[PDB]
Amino acid sequence: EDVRILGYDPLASPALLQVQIPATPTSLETAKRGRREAIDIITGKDDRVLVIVGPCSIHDLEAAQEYALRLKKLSDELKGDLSIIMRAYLGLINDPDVNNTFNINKGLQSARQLFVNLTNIGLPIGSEMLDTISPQYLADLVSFGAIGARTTESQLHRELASGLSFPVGFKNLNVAVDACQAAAHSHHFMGVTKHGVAAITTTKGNEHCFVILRYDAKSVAEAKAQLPAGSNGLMIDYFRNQPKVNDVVCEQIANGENAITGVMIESNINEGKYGVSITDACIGWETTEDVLRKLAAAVRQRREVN
Amino acid sequence: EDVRILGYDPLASPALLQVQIPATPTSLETAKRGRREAIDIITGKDDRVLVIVGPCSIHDLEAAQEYALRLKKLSDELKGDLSIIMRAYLEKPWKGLINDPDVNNTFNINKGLQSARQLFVNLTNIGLPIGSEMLDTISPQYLADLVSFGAIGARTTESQLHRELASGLSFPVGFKNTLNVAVDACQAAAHSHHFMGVTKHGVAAITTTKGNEHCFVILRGTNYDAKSVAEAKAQLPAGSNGLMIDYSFRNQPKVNDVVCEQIANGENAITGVMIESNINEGNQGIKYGVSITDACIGWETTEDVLRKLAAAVRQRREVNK
Repeated sequence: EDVRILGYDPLASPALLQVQIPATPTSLETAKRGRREAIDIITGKDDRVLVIVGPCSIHDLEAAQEYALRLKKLSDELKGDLSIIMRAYLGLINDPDVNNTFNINKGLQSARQLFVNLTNIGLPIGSEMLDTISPQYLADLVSFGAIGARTTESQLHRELASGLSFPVGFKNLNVAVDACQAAAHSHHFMGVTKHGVAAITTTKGNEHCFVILRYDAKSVAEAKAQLPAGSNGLMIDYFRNQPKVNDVVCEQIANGENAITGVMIESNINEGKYGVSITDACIGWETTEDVLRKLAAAVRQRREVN
Repeated sequence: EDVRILGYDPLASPALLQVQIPATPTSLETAKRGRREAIDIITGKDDRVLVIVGPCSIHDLEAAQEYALRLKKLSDELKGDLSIIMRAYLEKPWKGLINDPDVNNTFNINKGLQSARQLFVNLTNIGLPIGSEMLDTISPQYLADLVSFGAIGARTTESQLHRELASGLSFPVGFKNTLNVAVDACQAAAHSHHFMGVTKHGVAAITTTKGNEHCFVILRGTNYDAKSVAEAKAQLPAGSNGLMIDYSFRNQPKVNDVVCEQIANGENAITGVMIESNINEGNQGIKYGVSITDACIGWETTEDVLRKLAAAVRQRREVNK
């Protein structure tokens, strides 16, 4: 045993990291607001659209900060129509520098300082949950979670989602509806606690899971058919074909389509060195701005048909 | 904020369970040798077929002991041709023996862990190697000493956490399929990874793994016919291991005839097969020796499947001469 384990390195616990990099009272309030507002949208209490938007991944804290300032300025302008959460997708925990210098403790610390800095300016954040131990380190600052399409069918991720304190999306169709259904139940599994030791976790079940379609009226009505009683609304995942997607979705929204409650957009300062993604290609700020303005107007037109 | 965590209960650490339910010397030797024989077959040092066979899941220790006794006698007679490992699957994607060993809704995971480790010790103690589906990533810390073979289910092939787990496991791991996702998993598990994981004392740490050169692809579908198998060989990169065919219920014996006809005619790329088998055939809702999850063939059909496979392997040694 352990012939293929080189070794083990000490890891600060979540509790430890929360004392070292504590959240401000503004961060904490911003994360709680972003959850309430997402929950109101995806459960239909609220008629805005939730928009998850930002960089494919984060590699640079200042770049991230600047983006976060533009988006917060825009989010102020469009808040009658759109609830906005920044994708802060973390890559950074596993290797924060590079030259393959796998300094996970420095990675958790930066990841957490990043989340605290984002939410301190009143901008709620959303993340891909990949790992099942890392959310213990960051979850107090998150308002939204996505399970990637590689892991929608993974029992561990569905258990994880069940115990999360925020809405979680699952990417496609039957696997994603079976994921939401399984996340909604109580589960019992071996998990790591705040104090960094294994224990048996019992979860309550997450009634705020929803499907992410990764777009045309015919698809969406086929998607609505499959949806059990008790469903939340659909989210649409949108490099440069994202504005075309927007147009078709915007036209459903304006014409009365109430089952589309959210969208996701990969977007950075610049399109495709400062402010450009080192993973997937994203649209740049100015195309983001116009996608969003157009979404907002369509949400307005929608209050009108209703 | 913990609003959807009802709470936490205490969990015996792996180190503690290993002291309370120690492996015997025989147990430990049987696991070692199972790895060695698997390795030799999947890497083409040995011209036997690796056969992983047994129940879809185990819910009953005594029944599994009886099956194991029958398999192990059978394995003693066919061992010039087949190398046998018993499927001892304890986690199903009822979630199985660990999560709920009383199979009601009580979730006594500490009792599960103890029954699972007692199960594995009891099987390997008679000289019969075992193999299990690795779903949870903490549970292999409890049990890995006893294991000779590991499989990653088709739902978690593309999961990064499972490819990283596989990279650190001390035994060969199969990945389920189309093929690209299984090959990419094999390739990823071959590398060194760095992740947060749980140690033997039950604390989270940063694990660094070395990479696992003994990963291979399991074809599970029809995937098993000479044309599909040639299509799989042409996807396979330079350092590839051999292919394993999953027979999965009443059709298992027809799959076996087609695979056996390939083998006996000289197909050297089929090194293993996987067979869902129990004392008695079929399944039941939540009766002795009958599966409570997927339907299995019963012992009598299994003996005959494995006798026919053994003969195809003898016949293949003939062709390669």
